[PDB]
Amino acid sequence: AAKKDYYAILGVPRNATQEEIKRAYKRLARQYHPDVNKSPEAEEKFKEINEAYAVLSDPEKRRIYDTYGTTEAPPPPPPGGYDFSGFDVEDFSEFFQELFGPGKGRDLRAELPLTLEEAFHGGERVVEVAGRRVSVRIPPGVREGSVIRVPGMGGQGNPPGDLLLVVRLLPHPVFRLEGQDLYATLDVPAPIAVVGGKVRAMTLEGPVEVAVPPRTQAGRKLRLKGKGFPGPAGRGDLYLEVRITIPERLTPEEEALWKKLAEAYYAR
Amino acid sequence: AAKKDYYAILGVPRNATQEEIKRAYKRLARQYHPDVNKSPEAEEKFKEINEAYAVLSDPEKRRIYDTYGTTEAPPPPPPGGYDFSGFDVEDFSEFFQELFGPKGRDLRAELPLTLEEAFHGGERVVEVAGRRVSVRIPPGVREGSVIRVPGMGGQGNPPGDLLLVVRLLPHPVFRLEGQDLYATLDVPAPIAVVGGKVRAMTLEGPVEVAVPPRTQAGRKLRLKGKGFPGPAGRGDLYLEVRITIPERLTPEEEALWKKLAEAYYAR
Amino acid sequence: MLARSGWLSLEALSEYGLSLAAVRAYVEIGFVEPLEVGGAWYFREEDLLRMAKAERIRKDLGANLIGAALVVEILER
Amino acid sequence: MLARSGWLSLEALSEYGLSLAAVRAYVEIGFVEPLEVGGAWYFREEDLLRMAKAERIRKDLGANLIGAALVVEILER
Amino acid sequence: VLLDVTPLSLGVETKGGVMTVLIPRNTTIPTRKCEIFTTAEHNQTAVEIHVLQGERPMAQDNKSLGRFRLEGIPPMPAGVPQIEVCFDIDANGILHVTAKERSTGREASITIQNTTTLSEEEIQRIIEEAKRHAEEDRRRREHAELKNALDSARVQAERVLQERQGAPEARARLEAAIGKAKELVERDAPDPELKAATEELLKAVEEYEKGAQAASGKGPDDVIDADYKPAD
Amino acid sequence: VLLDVTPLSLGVETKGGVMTVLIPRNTTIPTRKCEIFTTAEHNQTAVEIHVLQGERPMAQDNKSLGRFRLEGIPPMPAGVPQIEVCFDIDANGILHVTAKERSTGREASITIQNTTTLSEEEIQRIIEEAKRHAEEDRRRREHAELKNALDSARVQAERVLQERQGAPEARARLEAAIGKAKELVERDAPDPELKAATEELLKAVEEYEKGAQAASGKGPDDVIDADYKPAD
Repeated sequence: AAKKDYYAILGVPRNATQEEIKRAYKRLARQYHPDVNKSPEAEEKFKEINEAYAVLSDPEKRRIYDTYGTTEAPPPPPPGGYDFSGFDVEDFSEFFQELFGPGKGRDLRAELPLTLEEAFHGGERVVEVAGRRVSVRIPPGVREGSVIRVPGMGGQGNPPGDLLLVVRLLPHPVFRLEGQDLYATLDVPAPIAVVGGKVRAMTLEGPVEVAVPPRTQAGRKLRLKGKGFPGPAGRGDLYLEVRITIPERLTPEEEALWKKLAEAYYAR
Repeated sequence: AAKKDYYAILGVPRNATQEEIKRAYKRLARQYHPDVNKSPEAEEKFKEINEAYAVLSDPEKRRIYDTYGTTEAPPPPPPGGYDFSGFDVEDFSEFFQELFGPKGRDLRAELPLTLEEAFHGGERVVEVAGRRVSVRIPPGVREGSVIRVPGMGGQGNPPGDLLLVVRLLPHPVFRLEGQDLYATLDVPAPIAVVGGKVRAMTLEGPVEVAVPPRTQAGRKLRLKGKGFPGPAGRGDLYLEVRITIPERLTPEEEALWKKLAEAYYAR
Repeated sequence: MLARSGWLSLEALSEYGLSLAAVRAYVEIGFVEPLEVGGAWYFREEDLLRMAKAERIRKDLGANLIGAALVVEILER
Repeated sequence: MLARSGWLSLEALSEYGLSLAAVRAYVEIGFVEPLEVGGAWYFREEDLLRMAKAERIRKDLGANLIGAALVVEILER
Repeated sequence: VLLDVTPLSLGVETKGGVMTVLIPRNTTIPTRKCEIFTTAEHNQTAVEIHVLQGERPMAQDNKSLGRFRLEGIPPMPAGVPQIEVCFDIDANGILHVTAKERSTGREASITIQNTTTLSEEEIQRIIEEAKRHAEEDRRRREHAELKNALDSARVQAERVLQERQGAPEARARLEAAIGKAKELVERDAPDPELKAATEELLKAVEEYEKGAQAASGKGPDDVIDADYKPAD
Repeated sequence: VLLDVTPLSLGVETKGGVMTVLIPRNTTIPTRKCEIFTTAEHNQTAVEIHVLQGERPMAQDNKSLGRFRLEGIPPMPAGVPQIEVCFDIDANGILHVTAKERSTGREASITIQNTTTLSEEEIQRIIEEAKRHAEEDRRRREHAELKNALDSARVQAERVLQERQGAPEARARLEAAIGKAKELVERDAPDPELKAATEELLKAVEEYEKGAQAASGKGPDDVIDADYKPAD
């Protein structure tokens, strides 16, 4: 669309001459170089910054190019051709496609924000790359660092690039999953440590009624085999921890039948 | 004591020539440089490195200096003096002081203390690597306090100062994060009905603590007048409660608990 | 009734042992941004400490752009 | 009856576009350890991958101690 | 090689009677030197400039030949307005003091001639008297930079306070310490008190810069005091 | 100018039938090139060397001029003894094949004279037939390099098992994969089966190198399976 401010990208005013441009590029290229910044977002910023330096090089090309945006309308191309020597201008931004046009694709790396449910199911999905269209599927049972490589669906080029869609396992609000074990707090009143009762525990399988053994001390984990978290190497069980709480709503009958063991605790 | 194997420090064999020595020192000095490496241990090893190539440089000093220990006895200094041009030599390690002898640094180190020692402070015979030192830390100390004691740092003309930062060793049952203690108060259920007393353990010791009735799990309790004193005040300790079940029971307890376990079955 | 914070002029460089030509080389590559208006260059106290670190890593090797290993180093901390 | 693991001889240098003068210089300054025994040198794969990153930083600036800008960076990883 | 080398170190007085020498001794002539100087308070529209002759750090112990005022300074928050107080010593030796402003360009130039040049007797007098008093002058320096550190704590409780309204209890702490400063600038406190106050205010701004609200653990609704003393 | 350039890319056989060229095509006269290869198992003293001629990856379709033995490898874990194999096309052109053992000096070096230099017709035949097969040759190269990945997985599972002991169940999984390799290399399985097996073995070695013993959360003394199905 309209011109993204290359001056604001570099950090120089509108009227800044060639030397300020040089001393801004030589700092950004020294910071956003892909080798010195091993991050997905660094590559596009490096491309845009060297693209900014491409049209900011010499005073004649300064006048010819950097009048774009200043002019009342983008003027027609000047005669005699251009000079883009020493620059990889074959993957410039959409603005240069708009203005002039002439341009192996890159393995576009991005992140898929996936919760426990979406990661467990996977399935068909419309992935969101920056600007263009793409849609790939996630297999059920995805884990951290999965390499979702789809040939011919990533970066634009000849040949087109592939995808590196790393899954960011979203922290489920009440589900704290570390590795393949869910440290989900299971709050339950005290009397289950006398006989052993049922609790409507919510897991990835849904709401399930869970039994407990009597005289279970607080802080104990209980294995869930057959209903854990299946994955690529098997069914990763979920070890939820028990915790003893108090009935928040008490009756006068509760006080009357509780006085005896209150005295018992007073003694022991 | 005995000559440290500078061939082991640099990473070269015993019979390595000048080339391996140079390819080693241009590698480790690029890693252990004070400018590029900000670590307390870096400066001493950097001094060892520069001292190591002070004597491993030239074939003539290879014959003279680098045969130390290879002879049956430590040979006396050769006639004609020493040639140490281009290298800083005035702060070498104990071996060179024993052999020949020729601004104090702000030696930075650590003081590993638990919560108790850090709270009380007082005198302590601190331990630098090799030399003697004994300074005290005022009570109420925390992380990041710069204990700059004049004339007590690395040997120099004039002597340097010390940079002793406290390293809080976590107490096994006292978990302190910042100025709040996440010590869990394990307590039976009946306190959430009437409100009983528990002999809790805090930094002030074993203390009887009473709780208001009908307190749910996860509640924090501020300890005012019994917290953690320091420079900015007395940091109160926010212990979190935790409800547990009595492990040892009696048949009377079972008989009494039956009629309310029935109620739990109902509601 | 004027506070003495400001910046540091080209006078303290000799005290810090930093040649003016080196400051020129650092400035034209973007290692540090001065204040030109209206006379000479001017820098902050920690701005003069960055090439002070940089001119101590020149004591072995190599060329002028050691600030590249410094910009990362301050980004390393 | 042998497995192709070994090391990298002086023929694999040309595949990565490395000038052997730079290889000799970086061996002589000690960025990478060679295998002189018994004739020419022998290197590992990531040895030619560290140099690959290090020589992409030569496309702008500067001199031969980009390992300082790399040894830190790998130590930052 | 030319004669008439400067026999005095000339600068501008700052907070607490501390010189900021803009041209030291044994410097040649002509010489045009200056730097960036800032203001003290918010919306400070005028700045006093007092040129001084001498080498002793106290402005009171110095002799002042020029004390002028600079109005027309645009109202900007303290620290941002930069004043170029530029000393030009021409071939004749007139101290052209020009108070340039980076923002707008208001100026107030004063000319102080060479009639203030002191003879070798007085040059020796001031040199040997500053050297004679140096043992207590370094004590006064440790007093003065610590007093300006107290002023720095005041201005950090001033800049940040208007840039951020922190804890009201921390605000009361800042105001009480600022009142201490007011009662201890024309009634200056001893140096141990000065250090124990400057570091106290450093910790006060450390806790004032806490960021979020009162994160007393996990942010519970309310707490209660425990009956730690034995009972029952 | 000088002539009789080497018309063939001479090299050695490797595991699984993979070509490793030591002198490439178009090597000047005279020439001498070599590279180090390694061993496979513990306590090995035997070296079979099988020189081969050709360019395509397969081995059974390539031609061998010499199959000799160099022995005496120190009894040692695999990979350390570097067996020096020099192909020397001397100023005579005669392919000297030299195998040194670096440890003691074990040497077995036989000579493959220029009698193996082919005519132009057969050079054209091999070049054009290699190009004709090339479309299936890259397919079989994906096959063969994947088999070498499986072989490296086999040697990794052997080295790790003889170097570190893991949990008995993970060890059982690794041994089952070892048996799968034993029963599906002489009887090669299709590619997707081997890809699924190799990634499964990668997962198994990932969970095999976990470090300490089995810590199930906090590592409690005992746990139970919860009857997730509805009851009561």
